[PDB]
Amino acid sequence: RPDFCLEPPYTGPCKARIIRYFYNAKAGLCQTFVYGGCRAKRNNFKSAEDCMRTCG
Amino acid sequence: KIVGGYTCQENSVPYQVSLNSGYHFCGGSLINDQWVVSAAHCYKSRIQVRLGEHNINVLEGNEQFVNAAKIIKHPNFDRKTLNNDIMLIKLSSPVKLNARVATVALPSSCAPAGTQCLISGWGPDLLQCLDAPLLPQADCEASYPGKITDNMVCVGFLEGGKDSCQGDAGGPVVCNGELQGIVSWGYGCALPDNPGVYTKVCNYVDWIQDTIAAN
Ligand SMILES: [Ca+2]
Repeated sequence: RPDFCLEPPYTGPCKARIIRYFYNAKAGLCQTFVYGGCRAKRNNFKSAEDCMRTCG
Repeated sequence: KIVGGYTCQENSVPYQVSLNSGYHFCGGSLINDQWVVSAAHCYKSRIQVRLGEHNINVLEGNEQFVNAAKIIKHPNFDRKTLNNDIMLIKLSSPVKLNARVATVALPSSCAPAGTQCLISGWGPDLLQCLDAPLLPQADCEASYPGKITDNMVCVGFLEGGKDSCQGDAGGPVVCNGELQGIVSWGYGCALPDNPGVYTKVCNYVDWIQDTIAAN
């Protein structure tokens, strides 16, 4: 599993409120988190399918 | 939510709008019956504008729902540095202005540091308000070394405690009845030595007027 898949979700400095998906290792699946709108890290997906395919 | 803030008196911020694409994701300001100003990092190909709102989760009766026809971000927007984080939105049709839906004035000039301003946004989900001063540019630059441009301004308190947060971006910072800032970014929210950074609107009045007239 890629290392960026083990990093915690990164909200970012921007203050938009955008719901994204991230792979939660502790849980073993993709969950949603609030993305600020800029400077997204890799563990940030627009859908669960992409998240599960990439980090699953 | 806006930390250290207070619930705004019902419809006391009539220029405030909600940007919706299935759910609330950003704020905005109505500068005229057909144009809204917000942040460029709030961009989405399809946006619905909701005006006359207080409780964002309940249909209260005075709300107007209008789809955006044109979304124009500043040609010099940088998604990494966030310089020129401003965007203009033209509505599908002109809205009905009333006591619950009104426009806010563009700045006459750039407000000086120390000027007390009102920040608002949503983060029942009611509109939140916050009274905070424009901070000196040197205090801003010192909080975010090498990250502040001439198009940004810091508003808030260097001791944290009060700040705008996620869900507020694009929202207004009104000082003396003039729109002087747009909620943009910061490191965390209400963090000491890290006050919110906002887009300095006085630097864009001409761009704003030129764009509106041409569209
Ligand atoms: Ca409502």
